[PDB]
Amino acid sequence: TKVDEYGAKDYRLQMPLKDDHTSRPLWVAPDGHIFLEAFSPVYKYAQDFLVAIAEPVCRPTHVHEYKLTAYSLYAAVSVGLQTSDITEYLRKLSKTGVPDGIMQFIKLCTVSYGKVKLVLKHNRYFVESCHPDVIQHLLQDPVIRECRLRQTVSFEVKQEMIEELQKRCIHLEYPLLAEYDFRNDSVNPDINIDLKPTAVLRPYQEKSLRKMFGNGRARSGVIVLPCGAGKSLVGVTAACTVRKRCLVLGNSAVSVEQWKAQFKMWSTIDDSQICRFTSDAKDKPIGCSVAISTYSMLGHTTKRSWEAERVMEWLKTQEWGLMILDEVHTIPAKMFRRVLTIVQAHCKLGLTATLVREDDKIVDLNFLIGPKLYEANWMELQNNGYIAKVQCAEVWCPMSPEFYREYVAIKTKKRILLYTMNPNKFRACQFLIKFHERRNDKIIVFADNVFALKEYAIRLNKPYIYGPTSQGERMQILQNFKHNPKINTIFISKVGDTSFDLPEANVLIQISSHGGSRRQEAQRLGRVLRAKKGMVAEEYNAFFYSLVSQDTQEMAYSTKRQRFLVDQGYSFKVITKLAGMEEEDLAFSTKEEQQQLLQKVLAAT
Amino acid sequence: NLQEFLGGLSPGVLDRLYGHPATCLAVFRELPSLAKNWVMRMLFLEQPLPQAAVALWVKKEFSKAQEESTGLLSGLRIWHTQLLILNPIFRQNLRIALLGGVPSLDKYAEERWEVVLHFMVGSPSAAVSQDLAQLLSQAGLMKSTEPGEPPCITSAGFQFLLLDTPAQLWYFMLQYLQTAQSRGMDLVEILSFLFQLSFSDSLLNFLQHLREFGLVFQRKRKSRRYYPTRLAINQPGFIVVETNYRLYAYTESELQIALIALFSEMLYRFPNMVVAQVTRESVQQAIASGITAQQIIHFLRTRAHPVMLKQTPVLPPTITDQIRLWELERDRLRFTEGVLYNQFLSQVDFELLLAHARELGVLVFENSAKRLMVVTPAGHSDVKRFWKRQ
Amino acid sequence: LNLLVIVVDANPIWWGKQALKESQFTLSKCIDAVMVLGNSHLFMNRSNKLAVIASHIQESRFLYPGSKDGKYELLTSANEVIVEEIKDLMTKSDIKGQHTETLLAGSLAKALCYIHRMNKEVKDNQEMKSRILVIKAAEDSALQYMNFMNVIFAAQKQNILIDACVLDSDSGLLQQACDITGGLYLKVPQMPSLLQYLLWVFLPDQDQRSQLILPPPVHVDYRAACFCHRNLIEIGYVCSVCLSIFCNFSPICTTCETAFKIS
Amino acid sequence: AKERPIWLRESTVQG
Ligand SMILES: [Zn+2]
Repeated sequence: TKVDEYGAKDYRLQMPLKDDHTSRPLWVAPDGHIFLEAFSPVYKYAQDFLVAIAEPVCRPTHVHEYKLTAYSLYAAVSVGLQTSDITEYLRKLSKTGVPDGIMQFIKLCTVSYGKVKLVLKHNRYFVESCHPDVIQHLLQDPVIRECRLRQTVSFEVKQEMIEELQKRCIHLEYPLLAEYDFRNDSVNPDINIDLKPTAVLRPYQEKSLRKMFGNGRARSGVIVLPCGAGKSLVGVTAACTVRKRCLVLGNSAVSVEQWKAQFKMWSTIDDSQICRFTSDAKDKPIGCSVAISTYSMLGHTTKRSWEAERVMEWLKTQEWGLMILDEVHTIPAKMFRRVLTIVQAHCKLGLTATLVREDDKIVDLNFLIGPKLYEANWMELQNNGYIAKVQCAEVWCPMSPEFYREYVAIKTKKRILLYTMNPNKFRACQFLIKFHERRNDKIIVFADNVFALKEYAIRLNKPYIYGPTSQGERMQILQNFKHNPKINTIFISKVGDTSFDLPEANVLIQISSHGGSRRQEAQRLGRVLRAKKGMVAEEYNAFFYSLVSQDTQEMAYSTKRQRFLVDQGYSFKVITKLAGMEEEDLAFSTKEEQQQLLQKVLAAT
Repeated sequence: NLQEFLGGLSPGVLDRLYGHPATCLAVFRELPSLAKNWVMRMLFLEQPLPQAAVALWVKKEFSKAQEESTGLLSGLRIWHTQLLILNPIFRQNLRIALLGGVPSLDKYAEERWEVVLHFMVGSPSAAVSQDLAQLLSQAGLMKSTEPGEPPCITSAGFQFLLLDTPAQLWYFMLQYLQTAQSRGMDLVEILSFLFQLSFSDSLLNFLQHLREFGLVFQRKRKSRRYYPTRLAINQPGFIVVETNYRLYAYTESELQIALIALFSEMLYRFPNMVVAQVTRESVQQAIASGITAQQIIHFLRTRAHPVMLKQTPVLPPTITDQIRLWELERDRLRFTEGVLYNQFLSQVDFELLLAHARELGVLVFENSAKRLMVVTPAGHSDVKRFWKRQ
Repeated sequence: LNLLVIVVDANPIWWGKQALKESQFTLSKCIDAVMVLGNSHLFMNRSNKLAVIASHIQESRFLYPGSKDGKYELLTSANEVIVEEIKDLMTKSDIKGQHTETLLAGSLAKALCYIHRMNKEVKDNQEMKSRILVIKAAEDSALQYMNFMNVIFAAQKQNILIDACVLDSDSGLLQQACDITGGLYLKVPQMPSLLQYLLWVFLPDQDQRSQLILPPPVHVDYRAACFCHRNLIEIGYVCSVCLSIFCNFSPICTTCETAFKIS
Repeated sequence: AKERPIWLRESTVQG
């Protein structure tokens, strides 16, 4: 609240300093921001405690940055950490005390939890509460009455208005409890699903699963893990532990196929007990319990086929012990979020690897599913070797004179097609691909503009893939990339970042970017995180190049796009010039070729 | 350096400056490697010796040391060829110099220099001294232009501020001597005191200025005896740099926070720590003020916390490269005053004018294909006179 | 930095023989020259340090652990301490006719362990290149060969240069000593002009000694002799216990008493 | 073998 002569806020008169400040490695700002030291001997204990009570926002190598909020404190209480149980240790760890503001915030957030519980039974959602005064003073506004369908006091609530009531309670200061007591539940018989000994659970996966199952009752929340970290394995383990009917929701055909494959591989459950509620192919969804389907199908708004209508009615009628949702970052979308209310589930677990978006709808996930239970430390995984170390780099390509002339001259938005296609970046990508091809490194080129992708691919006679590409040709190209030594590069379009199971690649070049999309950036980066059989963290075997054009909007987009990666800790090294480019022969070495490319770009319209 | 300062002097001032008490020893210590040996050798000789002996008195290997030492001491004029006997006065003084004839102080020096730097920066609270203010203003690192308003800081001021304490103080004292000559204070008398430290009205004023700078402290209501501080004769870091352009500095003295804010955006200030961000805005603001990326990088490196010393390099390559690129972008467009030519009837005349401009140094850039060139306005008069002369 | 140690052989018998002879050179002038050399050594640099040892038939004693004439305080303290201690040592001394040969091996041993102590105490940041400027002034004793050889080998292992400055006599043992450790060997024939020799040949440190012209080393006669005669022998018959150079093949070497088996 | 490229091993900025 107090501002120094500079931008930073003043806290000299706010909180004191502990005498043993050197011993205490923890800081506590009044706003809730906490700065932990990664060099302290008690760093591991401090990391565990701060991860338990707060969500990371920036975890560089030296000083980690966390911030705590109501959702994080509710998650702490869910895993069973009381207000004293957290605040006493926070004061002990803190080297400068705990401000009264944070003290009162923690007290209020902890006490305002568990008073209101939401439990669904016999397809009816009852808002139970041991304390009656909570309901007595919660029925002040008329929205609750119009919502409600027309000790331990409970009342039934309308299915459709659950989301509205929950978001209302979040700001009403009475969060709802979504804990599932699968251990004590006789209404829905347990499913015959077990985890085979073959599956191996990594320490971070076990920690995330523990945070989810803080107690005997499963907690509904979101667990963010890298795509290569085995989030599918974590979800399968969660379903197996729940031992009740599980509905997994993918985002595409590839996602549902991969989910079924993961289920069969890691769970002893028989093949016949798993169904694919997919329009392309179905396996009698009503027949078995464990189901894998898609947001599009479940939330489909237009006319429903007869068989799909029967399946949807069966799904609505039945109650699901677990609702797994992969790629939760798309949930807050209208149709996708409608699925949450369409289907009934005790706990809706969420898994993803890039929980970031521009529109401020990510905060809605906290109530749509639950608080962010776990968020894996990418740097720690890199050190442990679970994830391949990546030498993140941004190659700056000077824009050609003429191309810059038209780009600046035109105030329209042909620049997206223009700066994405310039001779300098073309030569840079050609030289980089040549260098990695002679180094036997697998290349996955990326480009949002299909026009630019096709031009580059024809000029380099490479197998570009894109949306309306035939499925058979797509599979053939992927198989050739994985097996045929003569080919070691594939030019994938935006379809690549959506969902796929691609072979591990040693390099990932990105000539063009869709925009300031942290989601796309992280999604494409996750492709090369696949750990090799015997690599090492310090070898930096994996490389990521994000080619950008100097003095163009692409620079702003790249800077706005690398925010999530830098927050994780990756250091994007800038490369102004590439050694050997002048000696190496590359296309567009004369003014004329650039001229024809510019003419084609202009005629593109 | 002191070697430069002493080399930039005349023989008449040099021999006088070679005072008996200390100068012959202070200048001796300057002798890097070998000239010490030769000075000791021919300290006891009253007969000059041929130059060929000195030439051949060093082996073939490492002769460049011999030539450089001989040139340096010829510039110092310790001896004369006399045809290489040393100066009689220097010989006598050196023979007389060779068998012939605190914890609170360092803190005081630190505090005084810190308050001086606080005044140098726009600190509302600082020590007030009109003589110090005018001395800094005339030192070339500060300009007021309005006595009523406090003086501001010039471009050189920020560069001086970001320098390390040793070099900062040394340059400040160099400027002090240069301005002492201008104001009329005898240079030799004040200079000899500095040499004597490492072992009149003008003397009293000079000692007062040194005490204001914090190098000395009488401690006895300005008595004749003085106890020089450590800085008179001539530390761990505290900043931690992340990979996201974030600085965590364990700073309690406001001077360090001000120095960091000069080129970073401050976010939080804890009792024993402060958080800042190195953004384009702050870095380009510093560059426009006059700093260059080298000073910022050196400052962060010297004030580097022990935690980041283990990693090599200490400062992350991404941070260093980003700072350098930010400074470069500002000077992408290089401005240079000049005068253009047009309508060259014949290329022979243009080539002759180009040769003349190259000889005189007037030319700045030339274009043979377009038959044109650019000349600075200073050389514009010369080239115009040449054209008039035809 | 450099730690110089001046081992002056101030033998009262020989120096008093000079005094009786009333020669131009005197122990007072020798001490003054050594003092000037030490003062110049410290004059070279602040980090440089020095020490002095005086040798006598009985024992060896250290001569070294304001500006009245406008003098440097540290060198003034050095002058006063050395002058007072040397005068005290020379003035007070017992008489023993049986023992009159000058003692040098013990003084060198003291110097070596002193250098080791200083090397231990000094900070590891700065490397110290110690040197021992031995200044002999009298003939050596035969009985000291073994101990002197021990100390010379210790100096070789510990990397200290023994710069010998014998005068009025050429000690084969001392020249052999400095040859092993690579120290310079200068035999000044002009005693009055001794100090010029120090400020050229000895004063420069090992760092600059290689890149400098200095008098060539003197040939060293690594002689061997049998324990019978003490005469030069080119072929020695040593055993596996005594390791003693002998005269001729014998049934058993006297110093061994071993039961040698013929063959 | 399998050594990193120069432009990633060392900064390519002109400074
Ligand atoms: Zn024997």
